[PDB]
Amino acid sequence: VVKRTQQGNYVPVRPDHFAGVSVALFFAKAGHSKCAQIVPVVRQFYKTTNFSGEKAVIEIIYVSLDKDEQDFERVRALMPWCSVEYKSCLRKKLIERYRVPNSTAIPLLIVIGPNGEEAGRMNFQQSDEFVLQRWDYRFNKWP
Amino acid sequence: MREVISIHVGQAGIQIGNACWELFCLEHGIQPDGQMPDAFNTFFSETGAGKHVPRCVFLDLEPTVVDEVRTGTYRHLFHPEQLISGKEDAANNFARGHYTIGKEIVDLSLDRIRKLADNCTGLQGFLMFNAVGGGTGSGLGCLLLERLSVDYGKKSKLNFCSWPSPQVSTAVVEPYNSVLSTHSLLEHTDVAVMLDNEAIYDICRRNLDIERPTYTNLNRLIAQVISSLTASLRFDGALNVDVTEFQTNLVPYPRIHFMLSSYAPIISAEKAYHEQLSVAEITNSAFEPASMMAKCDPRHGKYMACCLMYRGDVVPKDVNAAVATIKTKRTIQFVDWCPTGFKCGINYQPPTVVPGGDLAKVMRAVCMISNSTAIAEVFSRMDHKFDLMYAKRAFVHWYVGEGMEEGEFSEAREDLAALEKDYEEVGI
Amino acid sequence: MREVISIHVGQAGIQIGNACWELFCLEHGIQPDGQMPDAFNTFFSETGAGKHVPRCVFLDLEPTVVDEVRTGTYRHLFHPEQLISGKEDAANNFARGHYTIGKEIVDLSLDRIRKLADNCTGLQGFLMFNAVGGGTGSGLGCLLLERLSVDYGKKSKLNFCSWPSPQVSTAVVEPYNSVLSTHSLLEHTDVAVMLDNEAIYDICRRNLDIERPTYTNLNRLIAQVISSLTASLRFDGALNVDVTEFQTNLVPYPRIHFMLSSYAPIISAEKAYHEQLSVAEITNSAFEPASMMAKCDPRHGKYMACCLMYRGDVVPKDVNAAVATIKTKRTIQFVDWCPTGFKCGINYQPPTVVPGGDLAKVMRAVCMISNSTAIAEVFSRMDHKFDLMYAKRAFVHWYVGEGMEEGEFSEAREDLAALEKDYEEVGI
Amino acid sequence: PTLPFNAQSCYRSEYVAKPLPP
Amino acid sequence: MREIVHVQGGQCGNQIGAKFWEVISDEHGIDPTGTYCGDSDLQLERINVFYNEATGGRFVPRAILMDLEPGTMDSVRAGPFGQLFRPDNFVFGQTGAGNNWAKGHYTEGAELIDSVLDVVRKEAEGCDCLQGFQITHSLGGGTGSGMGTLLISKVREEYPDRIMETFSVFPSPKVSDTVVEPYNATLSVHQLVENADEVQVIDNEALYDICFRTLKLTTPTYGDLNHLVSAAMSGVTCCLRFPGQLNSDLRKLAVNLIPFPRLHFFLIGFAPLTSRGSQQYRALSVPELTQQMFDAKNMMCASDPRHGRYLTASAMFRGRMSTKEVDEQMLNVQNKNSSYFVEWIPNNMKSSVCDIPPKGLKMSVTFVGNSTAIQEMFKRVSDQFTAMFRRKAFLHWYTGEGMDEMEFTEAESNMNDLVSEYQQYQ
Repeated sequence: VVKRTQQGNYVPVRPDHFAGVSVALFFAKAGHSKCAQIVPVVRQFYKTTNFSGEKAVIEIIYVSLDKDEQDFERVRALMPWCSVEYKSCLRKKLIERYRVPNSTAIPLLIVIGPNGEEAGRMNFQQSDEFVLQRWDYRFNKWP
Repeated sequence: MREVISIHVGQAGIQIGNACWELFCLEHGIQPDGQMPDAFNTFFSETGAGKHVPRCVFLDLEPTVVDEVRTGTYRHLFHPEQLISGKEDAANNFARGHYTIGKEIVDLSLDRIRKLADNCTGLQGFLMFNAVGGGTGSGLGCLLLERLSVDYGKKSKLNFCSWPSPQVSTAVVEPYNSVLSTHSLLEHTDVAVMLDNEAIYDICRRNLDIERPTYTNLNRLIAQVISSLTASLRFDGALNVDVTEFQTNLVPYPRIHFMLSSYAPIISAEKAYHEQLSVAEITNSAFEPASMMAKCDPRHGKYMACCLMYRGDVVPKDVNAAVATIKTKRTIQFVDWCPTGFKCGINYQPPTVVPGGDLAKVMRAVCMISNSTAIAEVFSRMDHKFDLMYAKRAFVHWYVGEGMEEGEFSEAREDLAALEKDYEEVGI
Repeated sequence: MREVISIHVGQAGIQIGNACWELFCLEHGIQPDGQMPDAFNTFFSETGAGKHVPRCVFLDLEPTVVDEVRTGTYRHLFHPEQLISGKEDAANNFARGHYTIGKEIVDLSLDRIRKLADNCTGLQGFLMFNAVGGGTGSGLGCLLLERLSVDYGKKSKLNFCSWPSPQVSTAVVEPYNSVLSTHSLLEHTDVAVMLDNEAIYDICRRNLDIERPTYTNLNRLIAQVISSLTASLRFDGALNVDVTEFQTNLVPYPRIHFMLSSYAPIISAEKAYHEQLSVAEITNSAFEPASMMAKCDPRHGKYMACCLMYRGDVVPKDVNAAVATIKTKRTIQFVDWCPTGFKCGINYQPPTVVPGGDLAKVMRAVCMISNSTAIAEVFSRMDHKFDLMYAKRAFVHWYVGEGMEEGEFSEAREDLAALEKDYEEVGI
Repeated sequence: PTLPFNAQSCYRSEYVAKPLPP
Repeated sequence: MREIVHVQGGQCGNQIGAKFWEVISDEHGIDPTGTYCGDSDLQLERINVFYNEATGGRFVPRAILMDLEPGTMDSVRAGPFGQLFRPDNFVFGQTGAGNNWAKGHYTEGAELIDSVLDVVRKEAEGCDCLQGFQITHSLGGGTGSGMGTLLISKVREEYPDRIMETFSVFPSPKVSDTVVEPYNATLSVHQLVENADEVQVIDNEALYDICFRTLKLTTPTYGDLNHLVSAAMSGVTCCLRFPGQLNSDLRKLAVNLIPFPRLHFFLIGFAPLTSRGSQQYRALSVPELTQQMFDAKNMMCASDPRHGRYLTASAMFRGRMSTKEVDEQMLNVQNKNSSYFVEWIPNNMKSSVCDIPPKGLKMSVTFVGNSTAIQEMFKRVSDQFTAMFRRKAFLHWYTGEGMDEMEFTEAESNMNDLVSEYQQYQ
C-alpha cells in the first residue's frame, strides 16, 4: 500500500522502518502553484536534516489528490521520499480520515504520533515560510 | 573553561570562516549535525546531550551570505540566533556601516557576545575575521570592536584582515575604505594578521600547480593557517604556546602589531612523490619570499620578531639544527637591536586533510607569523592611493552625505603618517 | 602554446591555402565535419570538446573566391568571420590596394590579428601567402605587412611569393607590379621564399610526367613544401628547426634574404613503387638544376647558404656522408668566405600525402631551401623588363590616376638597382 | 514556459557533509 | 525583505517592459498564467524581490503601467504575458500627450498624478521595507519624457532614502524619430539629473548596428531588439536574486561608479552575442568575454569609446567561472589599455561574480560603464537644441500650455554645464 521508489521500479515498504524515528504525511497535488512552491523546499529540508548525520530522524509519506495515473507517476518519478499507491483505497480513507477537503488547504504536513493520530498540523498558506523546522523531531519519535 | 570566541563580520569574514569551521568539525570528529560518533572545549560548547555548538557569531547587514548558510548542509550545526542578518547591505561605505545602519545590529550582537562569554572565566581572546576594503567589513567591524574594548578590559583580540592587494583591487573605494579602517584599528586590536588575495592566487599558481582554483581554494589554505595557529590550545605538544602570549612574543611597542603569515608544505598530491618533507627543507621554504601570504618583498625588510609553530611528528633538535643555520644566513636580515628573534612551539598532531581538497597528506608542517619592517612598503603604497584620489575630493560626497565629517579624512592620514614614520625610525 | 599565425592575401595565396589546410586536416586526422573520430596547437585551436578550428586569416578584396572557400568543403570546419571579403578587386594595380580601396579592410584585418595574437604569447611568426605580380597580393599585402612591422617590430614574419617567370607572366603589367612590390617588400619583410610558375611547369612535365598541368596541381605541390618546412613546429624529431632560426643561419646581411627551394623526391606512384629513394641520390636530385623551383640555372651563380630538412627515416650516417660528397663536387661552388654552408635537419615523422593527388607516399623527403647568388640575373631580368615599359610611360597613368605619384616609380629604380648591385658586390 | 534548471553553485558543489576522520 | 517597484511610462517603456517581464518570468520559470513550475529553491528563495503572492499560489509582478493614451496598454494586455499583470495596476489617460513635454508635465499630467501615486504607494507599503525603483521610459516622446519625469520627482520627495534607476532611450545621430526630439530630451535631462540616481543610456542605432552585424538579422523588429535590452536590464539585477562569490546590488554599484553626484549616465554592453551560424564556432571562456565586452561596436550607446577615457566601469559576470581568471583579466585590460582609462582612479574597474548563468547559456557578462565619451553625445543634443531655438521653431506647441521661455534658457545652461564636467576630467 506504501511504496518506496528505487532504481528501476517500486517496492512495498518494510513496517519496521517507521519505528525509532518521526513520521509526517504530506497532503499535496500536482499542478498547484503552492504545491510546486513547497515540494522542493521540503525536498531540501528532508535531505539536509536526514543526511546531516548517520541515520534518519524523520520521514515523509506523500499522499496525492491528483486526478490522473499519469500525473501521479510523474511526480513520483522525481520525488525522493515514500509514496502511497494510487488504486489502494487507503488514500481516500486517509483523506476522509484526516480532513483535507480536496485552494487554501494543500499543501499540508500532518505529523503523526505512534498511535496513528496526529502530533502536529503545519500549513504554508500564510506569509511565513520558515515554518518547516518549527516541528520537533525530538519529543515525537516513534518507539 | 578556557576558550576563544570567534566573530565573523562581513562577507569575506563569513565565507573564509565557513571554510574554517568545516575544518574544525572534522578535526574533532564532529558531524555536520553537531554530534560525535578534552579536545573540543576551546571552540565548542556542549548543549543538552551529545551536541557541540560552536563559539562563533555571524554578522552581516545583508541576508544573502548568512541565510545561504542557514539553508546549507550546516543547518543545525549553528544555533539559529547568533546568525544575524540585517535588511540592506552596507554597500562599500565606511560611513554607512558605522553611522546609519550599523547601529541596529551592534545592540543585539554585543548581547550574544555577552551570552557566550558569561559561561566560564578566563577568556583567551577574540578571533574576529573581516575584510578591510569592504563596507560592513570595516564599519560594522569598527563599531563592534570599539564597544568590545571598553566593555571587556584586558582580553586579547586577534584580527585576520583580508588586506587589499598591491595590484588588484576589485573595488574603487578601497583606498578610502582601507585608510579609514586603520585609524579605528590601531587602538582596538592587539594582533592584526595581514592576508592578501593574489598572493594565494600566486601560491596556487606555482606551488599547488593547479590551473583554475577559486575562492573555495583560497579559503582552505586560509583555514589551514588558523588550525595550525591554535593547534596548541586543542592538543598537547612537546613545547606549547598560547594566544595571550603572542602579543608578548611579537609587539615591541603597542602601536606595532601588523604581522605577515607563511605556511609549508603546500604541495600537490601529484608532485608530492618528489619531496620527502624534512625539517631541514620545510623551514627554508618558510623563509623563502615567494611562499609568504601577504605579497611584500622582504629583501628591503629587517626582521624584528618571528614565531614558528611546528606541527606533526617533529623532534626538537632538528628544529634547533634548522634555526641555527637560519640565523647565520645573511639572506634573512635581522635588525641589530633584537638579537634573539625566534619563538618556536611544537605540537604533536599532524595536520588533517579535507576530503575533496587539493592538499596531499603531509607528516610535518610549519606555520609562521612574523613582525617585519617590510610593512612600510604596504602602507606607503596605500598612502599614495589615498592622496592621489583625494587630490580633488573624489567620492567625497558619498561619505559626507552618509554621516562623516569632511576633514576626518585628514587626521586619519596624519595617524597613518605616524605609523609610516615609526617603521622608518625602527629600521635604522 | 607556441604557435604561428597564417595570412593569405589574394587569389594566389587563397587557393594555395586551400591546398595548405587540406593537408593539415588530414595530417592531424580531423574530418571536414570539424571533429576527430597538443601537437596541433601550433596550427589549430579548440572549440569545446573535439572541435578544432584553423588559426588563419583570409584576405581578398573580391568575394568571388572567398565565397568559393565558404560554400566549398569547409562550410563547418572554418569560421565565418575568419574570412574577410571586400567589394571591388584591386585588378592588377598596385595603387588600387595600397592607396585607395585597401583601407576599408586594413582596419578590419588589424583588429583580427590583434585579437588572435594577443591571447597567448610565445607566438613565433607569421606566414604571408601572396603573388608578387597580382595587385591585391602586392598592394593589400604590402600595407598589412607595413603596419605589422611598426606594431610588432620584434617579431618574425615569413613571406611566400610567386615571382614572374622569364616567359610565362599571366599579365601585361607584371614588370610594373613587381618592381613596385619589392621596394616596399624589401624593407618591411624578413625572409621571402621566391617561387616561379614555369619552373613548376617543367617540374610537372619531367619528373611527375604529366604533360600539361593546372593550378590545383601547382598548389598541391607547394603545399608539400610548406608542410615539410613547418613540420618541425608541429611534430617532434631527432633535430628540428623552426622559423626564428632560419634568419639566424641563412641571412648573412639584411638585404640578402630572397631565396629558392627544391624538394626531393618528386615522383609519382609510377616510380615510388620501382626504386629506392636513398639518401645518396635524393640529395643529388635536390642539387639538380631541374628540381629547383625558382627558374634560374645555379651554374651562373654562387651558393652561399643551404638548409636541408630531411623528413622521414634517415639514420645520421647517411646524411653526413652524403653531405661530404657534395663538398667534393666541383660544379657546385660555394662562396669562398663561408666555409659552413649546410644546416642539416632530420625529422622522424614520415612524409605526408594528399588523397587522390599526384604526389606519392615516399619513405623520406628532403625540402632544401637555398640562399644563392643565382637570384642576381632574376632581379636584373625584371629590371630590364621595367626599362622597356618605363621608357615612354606606358600604363603609368593608371597608377598615377588612382593616387600614386610619378617619381616613386623612379625611387623603386635605384632601390632594385641597389639590390642587383649588392649581389654582384657579395658574390665576387 | 521553462525546461528544468541545471546550473549549480560552486559552494553547493563541493562543501557537502564530508565523512569525519575516525 | 527587499522590493523593487517597476514603473513603465510611455509607449516605448510599456513595450520594452512587456518583453522584460517575459525574460524575468522564464528566468524564474513561471507559467504565463502566473503559477510556478521548475522545482528549484535557488531561483525561488529570492522571488519577493519582484513578485507578490495572490491567493492562487500565483505571482503578480510589482509593476505599474502608466500612459496618457489607452492604445498601448491594451497592447500589452492582449499580447504575451498579459494575463500576469493586475488590472488595478493599469492607470489610463483618455487624452494622450502628443509628444509634448509641456502637457506631459504641467497641464495634462497634473490631474493623473493623483492616481498613479495611489497605486505606487499601495504596492510600496505592502511589504516590510522598500529597496528601490526602476523606470523604463524613452526621452523622445511626451508621455514618457515629461509624464515620466514628473513621477520621478514625486516619488523621490516622498521616499528620499530609496533609489531609482531609469532605463532611458535617447535621440540618434542621423535618423530621427519624433521631429521635436531635442526639446523633449533637454527638458528631461535637467530634471533627471536632479532627481534620479542612475540612468542607463540606450540608443536605437548602436542597437540597430548590433543586430545587423553580430546577430546577423536582415529585418529587425521591436520584439527582437527589446529582447536585447531586457537581457541586459535583467543582468544588472541578477545579484539581488541569486547568490554568488562577490555579490553586488544597485546601491553597491551606485556608490562604486559615480565619483561626483551630477554625472551618473552609464553605458551598457552585453556578451556573448552570437548568431546561429557562429554559435558552434565560439569556445566561450573568460578571456574573449572581456575582449567582447570592450568593443566599440558592442556598447548600446552610439558613442565611439576610443575618443574618451573610461572613468569607472563594472562587470557583473554570471555563472561558475574561476576568479583569478576573473580578476587578473580586468587587471590585464586596465594595464594594457593604459590610455583608455583615467589615471586619477587606481583600479578603475569593478567586478561581480553572480553564481547563476542565464537560461541555457553558460558564461555571461553585463558591462556597465561611466565613460567620458558622452562628451560628444550631450554636446550633440546641445547643438541640436541651439539649432531649433534661435529660429524659435516649434515653440508655440509648448508655450501655449503654461510653458515659459525661461525654462528653455535654464535647460540649455543646466545641460551645457553637464558637458563641462566630462571634458574637465581628463
